[PDB]
Formats: sequence, structure tokens, C-alpha cells
Amino acid sequence: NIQGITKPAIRRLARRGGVKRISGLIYEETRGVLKVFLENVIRDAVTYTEHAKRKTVTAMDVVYALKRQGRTLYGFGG
Amino acid sequence: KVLRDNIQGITKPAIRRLARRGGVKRISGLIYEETRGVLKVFLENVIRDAVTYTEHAKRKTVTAMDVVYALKRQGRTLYGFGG
Amino acid sequence: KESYSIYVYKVLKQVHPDTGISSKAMGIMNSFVNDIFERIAGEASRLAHYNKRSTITSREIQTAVRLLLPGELAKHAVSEGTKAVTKYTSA
Amino acid sequence: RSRKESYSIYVYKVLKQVHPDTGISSKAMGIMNSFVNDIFERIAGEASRLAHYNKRSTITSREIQTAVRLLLPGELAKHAVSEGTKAVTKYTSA
Amino acid sequence: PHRYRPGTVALREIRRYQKSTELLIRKLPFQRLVREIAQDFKTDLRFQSSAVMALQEASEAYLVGLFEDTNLCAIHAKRVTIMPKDIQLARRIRGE
Amino acid sequence: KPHRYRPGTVALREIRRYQKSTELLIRKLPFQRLVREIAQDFKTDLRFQSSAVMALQEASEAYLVGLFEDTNLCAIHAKRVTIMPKDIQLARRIRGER
Amino acid sequence: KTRSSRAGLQFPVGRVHRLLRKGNYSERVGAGAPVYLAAVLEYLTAEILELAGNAARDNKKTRIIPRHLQLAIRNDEELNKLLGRVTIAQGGVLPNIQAVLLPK
Amino acid sequence: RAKAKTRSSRAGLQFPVGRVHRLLRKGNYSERVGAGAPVYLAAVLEYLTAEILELAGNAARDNKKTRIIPRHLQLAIRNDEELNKLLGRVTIAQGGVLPNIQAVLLPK
DNA sequence: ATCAATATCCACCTGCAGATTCTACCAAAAGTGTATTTGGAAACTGCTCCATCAAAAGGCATGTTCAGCTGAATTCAGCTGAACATGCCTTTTGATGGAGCAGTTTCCAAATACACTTTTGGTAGAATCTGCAGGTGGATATTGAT
DNA sequence: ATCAATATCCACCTGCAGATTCTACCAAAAGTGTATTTGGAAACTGCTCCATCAAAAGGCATGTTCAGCTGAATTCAGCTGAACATGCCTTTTGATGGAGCAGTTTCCAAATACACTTTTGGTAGAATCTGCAGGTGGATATTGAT
Ligand SMILES: [Cl-]
Ligand SMILES: [Cl-]
Ligand SMILES: [Cl-]
Ligand SMILES: [Cl-]
Ligand SMILES: [Mn+2]
Ligand SMILES: [Mn+2]
Ligand SMILES: [Mn+2]
Repeated sequence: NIQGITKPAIRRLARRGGVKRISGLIYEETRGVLKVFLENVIRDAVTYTEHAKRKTVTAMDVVYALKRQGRTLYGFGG
Repeated sequence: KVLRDNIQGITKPAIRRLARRGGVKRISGLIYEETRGVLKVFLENVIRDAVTYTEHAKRKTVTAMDVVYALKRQGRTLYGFGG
Repeated sequence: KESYSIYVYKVLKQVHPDTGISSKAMGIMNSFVNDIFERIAGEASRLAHYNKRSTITSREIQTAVRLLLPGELAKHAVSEGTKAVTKYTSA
Repeated sequence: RSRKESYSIYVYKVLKQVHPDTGISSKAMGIMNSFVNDIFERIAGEASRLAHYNKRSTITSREIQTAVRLLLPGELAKHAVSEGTKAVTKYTSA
Repeated sequence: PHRYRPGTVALREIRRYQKSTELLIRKLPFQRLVREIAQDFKTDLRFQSSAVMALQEASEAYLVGLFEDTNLCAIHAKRVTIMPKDIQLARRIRGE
Repeated sequence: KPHRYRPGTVALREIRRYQKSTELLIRKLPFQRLVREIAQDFKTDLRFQSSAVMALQEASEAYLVGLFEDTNLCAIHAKRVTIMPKDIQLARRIRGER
Repeated sequence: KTRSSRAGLQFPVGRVHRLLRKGNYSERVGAGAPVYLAAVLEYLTAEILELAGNAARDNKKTRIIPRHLQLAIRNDEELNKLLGRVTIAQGGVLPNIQAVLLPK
Repeated sequence: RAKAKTRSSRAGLQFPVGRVHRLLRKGNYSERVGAGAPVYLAAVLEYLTAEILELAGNAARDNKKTRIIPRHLQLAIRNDEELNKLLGRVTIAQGGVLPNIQAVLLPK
């Protein structure tokens, strides 16, 4: 399902990041990097969900998870 | 006596030793001044906060714990100086 | 529960009487205000503790502002804070 | 003149358990004291937020456990959760 | 038949996407990806829509930021093409 | 006839030697003057616990050594073996220091 | 007759005080602490809204949206530093193309 | 009138449950602390301390010393993938670094 | 595949500075009793999300062509490493005077507590207002040919 | 560096969808007034350590010379990645049904708070114990060769 993150979408992200030319190996590399990122964040968000004895991941769970990891997200509070 | 220009006392050989610990084999001649400016910015930032803690405590003596807290604040936890 | 929207809105009308703000943007300002509140209160909490004090006073808030805010933001902040405390105390 | 408390005698007891004939230098003991204080604050700080998020006024062993799971990597968390659970069940039987 | 030179469309695209703010990854494939990863942690999870959206905002900003650093690494090596080795240097220096 | 090691040989021995040891690599008294000069510029008549200077020295050197490691990676990435200011600068930029 | 009105502030002093008492920060809170804090918060808010308002009028819009907050923060050296680890949703990035990538 | 037994001995721990409790209460972490909280916490601090001393003790025996010094602590942590992660932003005073030379720098 | 020259490895030895063990005072856990809080089993209710389905609308996958970027090869000037002598200034260690930590006491300004009263921010429909989803034509950039 | 032919961008425009404002009610915050307590600022003062000084030994910084080999520049080919055309399909978006969560309230048993009294584990120095810092010399490895 990582494959559902398409080469065109990855190209667009690099374009916003200012990138002009892109090696063919970048697309798989990027998929693994995103995967690691999402594993880490979702692992913690779910941990907050469970601690609260909820079965639904809330936006605030994700915000706490991102905070724990030195990333602060504005706009989803709270 | 007036303290002046003490960054220049961080010598080229000491800078070479640090780079050696860092695994560096060859060093441009411009690296020494660049390193001196980077160290100065670092120490300015840490000492500024440590003194702020010193002042808040109303002391005239900077303690190791003032430095530990300053470093902690800045995401650089130092072990071995608490007591 | 609560948010800072009406206060953010009042301050918007002060600096830009004719400018509005979207709902998503108001949400970003709310996170901003909450984030900074927490950073300062936490630093002020740590300051009182290090010094074995049980009270957070305006002096802890000030020092926390000096530790957290850069340069010129710190200077104006400390000014705004002292100004408000002085106006409050006489009133 | 004043009493200075620290974790040294406890680090030393655990040292003798794992390496009975091994000693430790004072600098190395200062590093272990810093380590114990640092992890104490990390767990306790996370447990505090967990309670605050969940509108609870109390930090229980459950907050401690979740904090450990949030803070420790992988197998360290597992073994920590095991030791902590064992100590609590044992204590309660006492 | 008319043809832009290599790099001209790419620069046109940088300008377009640095101007804009919309999410760049398709929402459903991303929602599907987030659900899959989560199931390996606990299988009966539900998601608020705003929670999937926080993950997407957070993920895209992370990857865009990483591409900026990656691009600097490529340029440093006097290249104009990003390669996996640039991604790796960037993440290594970041402490990832 | 007089013996001469080739450029790079002695540097490698230094790498092995200092990566083996843990001693501070900056002379202590000049570092202390530096710390005093900078602190004095924030507030006059400050004193320092001796261990506060040593904490500053441990932290500083650890910082610089860690940065040279990253700098060395940026130089190798550009297929050089020599570190230059642009490498330090790339490292600090990606670190978020600059 | 609000503490906010006595202090000459728009931000809610009584609320900031409640939040300080309830957030487990210390056993006691001084009377001046929430006034000083509310005034810092108000001041930082005004700074960003001033800059985001300017940023909005420059691209000819009358209403601030997240893009304008991001332009405001990222183009300001002290705010950028303060908020260096913060992600603004729907903020995008500063237009910026490395010189070496441009033609001719 | 009962004869005192410490909470640590009840918990089967070496680390001080009583002290950890006091430190939880004095630290502004919450209004109340459950009885099991300081026990679980003490047990976790004790476990981590054990892990590190185990590996550092091994590092001391390898360079022929009977006494652990900061170097052995640093070798212990950085050669362990989970300790290294946990202490990723931590500086060990007098720790030095792991020996490590990039391959491209070695002679041909 | 040797040789000379160097540096590094790596035990040995032993007094002493640093670590460990012991001792006694006492601060703080522990035991007890009792006052408060609290988290939870129950019993509700209305949002939410999940599952499913379908019509189109864009958007992606694919193959081909070729511009031009990457990497290899090659060349050369000059910078940086290695090796020396010289002598400056750091390091040691030792002594001294005294600033200013900390430890103690006393006692108010400033905090908490609590009862009671007003004010207001959150909330939700209804009523109005006005930015923008789209839809252009003209403006602007780009390209191959000279 | 011009010109014409192309392809895309981007001001401009404007109705109306849906954001914003108006209309209005109301718990729950926030304020007030009064009564009590109390953390911590002041004012000491003893006793650590900090600043400073100095000599002397010699470690190490500094300066110089010189050539190895590195970075920088240039040239060139192959082969990868960008730009398209083409057409098939995944995603959007717009609804629906309904269950299965959360979020509230009440209400007592179970849990935690906290003052006082006993008891003892933890600390500070004192008294011992003893790894290993340094200071050797020799064995062994590595280097760069004429
Ligand atoms: Cl508990
Ligand atoms: Cl690669
Ligand atoms: Cl450079
Ligand atoms: Cl105050
Ligand atoms: Mn000065
Ligand atoms: Mn109102
Ligand atoms: Mn008192």
C-alpha cells in the first residue's frame, strides 16, 4: 500500500522542496522513509489512544505523538 | 586585567586534535577561523543561559548546575556534573 | 471547551482594523498561543523548582521569557510584561 | 554541613549484583547519578502529561507504564514493563 | 512538434508547488496507508478524519523539509540530481 | 635518506590515537579565559565554580567533535578528503543551527 | 472590572491564572505572574498578526489565511527561530530556488 | 506497633521506593500519587541502571580494568543500539568517541 | 620479497590518590489513625465513523525519444602535511585572603480559602456579506531557426 | 542575440456557496469581600572554595621549508531521466444506514493525603584498602623504500 504513494506524488513533494532533477531510485527510498516516519508517529499516537481506553485515534493523539518527537503541528487543537 | 581576543587562544593544534577525534584526515587552512567562530557562537549561547539562571538565583557565582540546566534547555544534556 | 479565538480576534482588530482571519488560521493562532503558554509556564516551573521556591511569580515568568525568546522579541516581551504588571498593580 | 542526597549507594548495590568484583570511579558514579535523574524526569514528566491529558488528578503505575512505553526503545521497554509489573504485584502481596 | 527542454517544466513545477499549499499526496491512498500501519499496533482502531489529516499535514511537511536538505546535499556534490545517497546524508546528519 | 612519512600517514595515526583517548584537547587555561571573557560580557564580576568551567569545556569539545564528524561526511560526499568551511556550513544548516 | 481590563490587556488574565494553577506548574501562583504572561502572549500574537496582515495585503487579499501566517513567520528572523520546529498546516513553504538550478 | 519493613524490601527492589515517592510528590507532577507509581518507577530506574552497568562492566574487563570509568560507560552505550537511541542527545563527560575511520580515508 | 627507521603494543612494578568500608548521628521513611478525594460500575443518549455504492473526473501508468547530466579520465598548480628548532606559556602544586555560598531566624506582604454575585465566552440557529472555485483572454516565456 | 510560433500563466471579473455576523440564552468562570496562614526576603554569619599569584620544569605552540598529492578544471560519452502522447482506471465526492463509541451523572467503596511518633536506612567523615597512573624497556607491526 506504500506503493499507493505514487512517483507523481513524490515528484510533487520534491518540487515543493525545490528539487529540479530526480534519480529513479529516489521513489523507493522515499517510500521507506515515509514508512518509518509514519510507523513511529502512529505507534505513539495509538499508545495515547490506548492509555485513554479509547478505540478511536483523535487529532490530539497525533499532535501529542508528533510533540513527543520534536515536531509541533499547529492547527489541529485542542 | 582586561580580557580580550581569547578566542585566538583556541589554537590551530587544538582544533586539529578535535577534528582528529572527529575522524578527519585533511583540513583546509580556512577551517581554523571558521571553527573559532562556530565555538564562539556555541559558548555565547550556552553561557548566556547559564548566567541567566545565575542571575535569577541572585548569585554572583556560576555553578556547574547553571551550566547543566543551560545545556539541557538547548537539547544537549550533559552527564557527570550534578553531584 | 475553550479557545483564544475571541482574544486573537480582538488583537487582530487592533493592528489591522479592516483585515479578517479564516477559521483554519484562527486554529493555527490558537495552537500558537497554547504552545507558547506551555513553553513559558514549563520553564517558569523549572526555574522555581531549581531554586526551591513553591511560587511562580512575575519574576519567574520574566526570566523564562528571557530564556525562551530570541533577542529583540525578548526585550519587547519583557517590556510588555512589566508594563502590564505596573498598570495592574496601581489599579 | 548540609545533607546531600544521591543515588550512589543504590547504583553501587546494583553494581555488586551484576559484577561482584568490579568497582566504579567517582566520575563514573556521577555519570550514573545523572543518568538516573534524567530518566526519572523523563518518565515522571511524561506520566504527568498523560494524567493531565486524561483529566486525571493522580499519577498511577498505569501512567508510569505508558510513559515507559512512550520513552524506551523496543526490548528495553519490554523488560522495563516486566520488572515494573513484577515489582508492583509483589509489593501489593506485601 | 513542440517540446520544452529538460528542466524547463521542472522549474515551472517548483514555482507552482512552492506557491501553493494543498496536500500533494492523494488522500485515500494515504488514508489506506495510515490504516494499514496502525493495524499492526491494534486491529480495531478507528480514526477521526481530522486525525488522518494531521498525519498527512505532518508527513508532507516532513518529506518536503527532507527534500530541501537532500537538494542541498546534491548541490554540495556539484550535482543537480537528488540520489538516495543525498537522502541518506541528510537523515544521518539530522540524527535520523 | 632521512626518513619521511607520506602525507596522510601521520594524520591517520593521530585519528587512531585521539579516538582512543578521552582527555580534553583544548588547553585548559586558554579555554577558561575564553569562558570568562564571554561571561563577563553578559554580566560583570562573575565568578565560576571550577566544575562549571569544566562542564563548559566537556560540552564544547563534544559539540565540536560531533560537528567535525558531520563535516567529514559532507566533505566525503563531495568526493573530497579535505574539510572546508562549506562542509561545516552544510552540516550546521542541516542540523538546523543556521 | 476584569483583571485583564486593569492590566490594559485584551488577553484573559483570569483564564491564564486558572491554567497556571491547574497545569501542575507550582504549588502557588503570584498575582503578577498571569498578568505578565497574558501580556507576553498578547504581544507575541500582535507581532504575528501584524506581519501576517502585511503579508496578506501584499498578495492583495483582505483576510489572513494559514499561508500568510507561514509567510510572516518564515520571513521574520526572530519568529522563524522561535517557531523553528513548528509545522503550520496548509502553510506551504517560502518560494526559493537554489541559484545553481536556474537557466543561463 | 508493627516492626518496619521498607517499601523497597516489600517490592523486592534495591532502589529506594520511599525517596522516589517523595521526589514524585515534590516535583509538581500531579496532585496525587498512587501507591504503585513510585514502586514501578523505582523498578524501572533500577532495571536500566542494571543494563548499563552490565555492559560497562563488560567493557571494563575487556581493557583489563577492575574499575568502571566514563569511557566504559560510553563504550557500553554507543555499542548498544537501544541505549544509544535512548541516550542519543546525551553527552558523557570524559566519554570520548567510538573508534571509527571512514573507509575512503584509509590508504590503498 | 628484505631493510632501516619509527611508532605502537603491551606487560612489568609499586606507592599513593582515589575508592571502599566502617561508624555514628539524625533526617526522613514507616507505622497509625483519620479526613478527603476519586475513579468506576451502572445507565444513559446523540454524535460520529465505518461500510458500501456509484458517476466521472481528472490523474497515473506506459512507452518512446533524445537532451544533457553524471562520472571517468586527465592534467597541473599550489596548499597542506610532515619534520625541525626555538622558546613561550601552560601546567603543577602550593599558599593565602576573603567573596559570597549556604545555613538560620524572624516576621509581613502576599498567598490561599471560602461564600456569594455578576459577567462573559461558548454555543447554535438565522440572517446577511463577500472571498474564491472557475472561466476566461491576453500577457509572458520559451523554443528552434537564423 | 532577434523573430515567429506555441504553450502556459495570471490578472481580471463576478455570482453565490458557505464563511461571517447577528440574535439570544446561560453555566461556569471570573470577580469580590473577608478571614487567615505562610513562603520567602531580609539580615545576618560561618566556612567553603574561588581568585590570584608565583616558580620551575618542559610540554607544546609557533614558525619555517618543501614536495606529495589533492582539489579544481576541462573534456568527452553513454546512458539516465525529462517531456510527451495515449488511454485506462483510481480517486473524489456526494449520500445513506445504523451501531457502537465517548462523553455525562450519580454514587459509595477503595484509595490517597497528611500530622504525629517511632525507628532505621543514608549520609558525612574517618579509617582503611588497593587499582592503576606513570614511568619504565622491550617485542612487535608498519611504513616507505633505493
Ligand atoms: Cl498506582
Ligand atoms: Cl545513491
Ligand atoms: Cl569553503
Ligand atoms: Cl507575582
Ligand atoms: Mn569584555
Ligand atoms: Mn458575550
Ligand atoms: Mn515560614
